This record gives sequence, C-alpha cells and structure tokens, in this order.
Amino acid sequence: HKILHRLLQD
Amino acid sequence: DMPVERILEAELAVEDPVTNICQAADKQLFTLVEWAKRIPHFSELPLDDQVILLRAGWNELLIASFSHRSIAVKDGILLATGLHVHRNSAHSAGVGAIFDRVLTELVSKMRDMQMDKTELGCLRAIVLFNPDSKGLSNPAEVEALREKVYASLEAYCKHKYPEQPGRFAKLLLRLPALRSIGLKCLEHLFFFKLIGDTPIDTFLMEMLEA
Ligand SMILES: CC[C@H](C)C1=C(CCC(C)C)/C(=C/C(C)=C\C=C\C(C)=C\C(=O)O)CCC1
Repeated sequence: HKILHRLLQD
Repeated sequence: DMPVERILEAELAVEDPVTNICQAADKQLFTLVEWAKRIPHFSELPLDDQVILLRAGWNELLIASFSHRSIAVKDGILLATGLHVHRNSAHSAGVGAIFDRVLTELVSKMRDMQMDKTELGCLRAIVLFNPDSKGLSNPAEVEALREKVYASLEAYCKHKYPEQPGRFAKLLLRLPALRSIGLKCLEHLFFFKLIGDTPIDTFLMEMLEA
C-alpha cells in the first residue's frame, strides 16, 4: 500500500 | 476529547460519466488522507491501523461527501472536479440503478432533514473509526474513539436541534444504507477493473489491492 503509507507518514 | 468544532474544521479544510467519476474518486482519495489527519486522535493511532481504517472505509467516506455536496442539485451528483453527472447520463451509461440508490437513499434524505456539515463530519468520523476493521492492533481503542464521536454528535444535536429529539438516531440510521451502497459501488469498480476498458488511476487502483 505504497501511496497510502507515504501520504500518512508525511 | 472529541469536539465537534475540530470535526467541522476538518470538513471545511477539505473544501462516459463512469470515467469522470473514477477520476474524481482518485483525486479525493488524496484529500481523504488530509481530512483524516485533521480528525482528533486519528494521527495518534499506530500507522498500520491508520492504513487499515482508511482502506476499510474510503468508499463510504467518499460517497457520504459527494452525496452531501449534491443536496443543492436535483437528479444529479456534483463531483469534486467541478463536473455534474445527471441522473439521465448515469442511466444512459448503464449505471442508473446504483445512481438512483445514491439519490434516493442518501442525497434526498440528507436534503430532507437538512443535515449540516457538522453532522456529516461526525458521521464520517464514525465510519472512519470502524472497530470491526480486520487486523486492528487495538480494536478497543478505535471503539472508544467512535464512542467519543457519537457522544459529541448527540450533544450537538440536542443543543442545536432541541425540537427534533429523534434527529441523532435519524443520522445514525443512514449508515446501513451507506454501507450497502458502498459495497455495491466496490462491486462495480472491481468489474470495471476486470474488463479493463475503464481508466483507473494509481491511488484508486491501490485501494483495490488485496
Ligand atoms: C459510475 C458509478 C460507479 C458504480 C462508481 C461509484 C459510484 C458513484 C455514484 C454517484 C453512483 C464510485 C463511488 C466511490 C467509491 C467513490 C466516489 C468518489 C467521488 C466521485 C468523489 C467526489 O467527486 O467528491 C467510484 C467507482 C465507480
């Protein structure tokens, strides 16, 4: 779930 | 611990018709992450559980948003991209049945009771804090957050609409329809992916992953 992971961490 | 003023602030902070709808869905998935970050205590959950809650509730969360946005129009849905999909356009594209379900079970009922943005945001926060989601590291904490949302929602309803004692229950009883409509829309989207002649963008595609 690359996109969701990246958006939540930022 | 769960004030309705911050939930409303989250709503206001985020401001072939099948192809147009799928493009708007992908656009709003990015916006949905920013919305959830602004819901109190969501960002404090473990990162794996933030992922689980959004992957479990994204379709219901997006449907509630464009349904409430469309109470201003008749026989139509307002997309976040500025486009309008008329009931006749959806019917002529072969998706009239589910379109009519959205208009009848969600949009018209939202318009009939004049559901406001604070109530919409609270209902979306209840959907977001779904303690039944599989894989949650601590389902009890999510259940506690959901309880705080609908405790604050009821207090808001009794205070702003004292003459409508059944309003809090009326809001919650749209959630079974939202759940059923969300499941059907996912069913359609998987069929579109299987056929493969409908453009599906990367974030929408990721939500279709196992
Ligand atoms: C062609 C109808 C078909 C079944 C379909 C639906 C249902 C659209 C409704 C209007 C019937 C979708 C809804 C979701 C799961 C999300 C919608 C997000 C949008 C469109 C948000 C916005 O514009 O704010 C996306 C995938 C395809």
